Amino acid sequence: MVLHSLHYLDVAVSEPSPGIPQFVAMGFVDGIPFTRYDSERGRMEPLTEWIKDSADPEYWDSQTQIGVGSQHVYARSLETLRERYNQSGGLHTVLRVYGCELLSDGSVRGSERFGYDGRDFISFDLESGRFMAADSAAEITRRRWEHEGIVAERQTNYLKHECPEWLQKYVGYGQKELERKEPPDVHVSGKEEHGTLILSCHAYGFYPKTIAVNWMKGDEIWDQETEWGGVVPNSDGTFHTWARIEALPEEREQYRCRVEHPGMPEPGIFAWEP
Amino acid sequence: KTMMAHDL
Amino acid sequence: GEAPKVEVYARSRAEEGKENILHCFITGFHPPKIDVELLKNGEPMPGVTYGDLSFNDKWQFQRLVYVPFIPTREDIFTCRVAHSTMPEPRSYRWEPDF
Repeated sequence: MVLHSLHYLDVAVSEPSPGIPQFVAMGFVDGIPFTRYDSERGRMEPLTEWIKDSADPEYWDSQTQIGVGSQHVYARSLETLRERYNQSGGLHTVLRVYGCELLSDGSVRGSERFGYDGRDFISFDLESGRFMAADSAAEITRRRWEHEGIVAERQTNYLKHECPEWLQKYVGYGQKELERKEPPDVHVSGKEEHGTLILSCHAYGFYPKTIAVNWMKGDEIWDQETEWGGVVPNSDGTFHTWARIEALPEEREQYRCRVEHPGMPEPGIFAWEP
Repeated sequence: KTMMAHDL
Repeated sequence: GEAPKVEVYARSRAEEGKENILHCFITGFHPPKIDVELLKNGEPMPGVTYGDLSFNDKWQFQRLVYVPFIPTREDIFTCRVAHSTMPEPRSYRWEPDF
């Protein structure tokens, strides 16, 4: 099972629009943003206090170099993919997600995936060790990358060695924020619309994102008639979720909500209290 | 740490 | 083209006169250009902040949009989303749990 993770998201577009620069690269440690490169600022910058305190100026300047270089690579890649797919001008997007995960067994899983205009293009994995092309256009890149044998060498070396070593470094840098446990604040809301009562169990501001929210009717689990929301982020770095059921108004008091979270000493039970 | 993307 | 999915939620359970944050989490859409407005009785609310743009395993984008506010009991709070895949903008009302 995944103990920790470090992954990066690259978004490059052929024509910038408001809120979408030419190129943005974002780093996440266990899902939390901690570094950002942006083509308008042209700088790699910290997004948390723990990474700013622990990194030396060489860390930020070397990655500014890597971000500046990637910015030119994606401009050429976008140009290259436009003809391979026989596409006209306008908004085109190249996406890359790469990183590694430290499993509980001590092993590392790593991958680097490219996408173009919402579909797979090319990917690399530590297990397979080979590039997977999604179509004939990506086969051109796969052939060139496999000949030189050098992309696969650099990719295996980053994903299997560099990435986890930086991840272990990042885990120690922000241990206090990464491993904090903030319990959710739970509230059950009820509204009767058109002869149907809608009960919603809301969970506010919890971290980390693992949580269980389940409705009970008497002694029976009521997951069958339960609609779950996503585990969505708040602006402060905590998460939100809900679990919703419909019920007869006259049976409102037979239902209760059970919530479990690593930040709670005990699982809490809640009900609608109008 | 980031790594640079390769040309396609 | 994929139409966006929209969830609207506050940071904390709503309480009158208490400062809160209204979120609009838009997911599952492509291309990434999207127009998001947070309205109070149909009026744009001040201080709307655009979160950072990310994507999921299916290369579908997502973005958090949020604004500080105080929930009042007799006003209508909505997130309004316009996307090239939608023929007209759609409004998603935030239901306060007072």
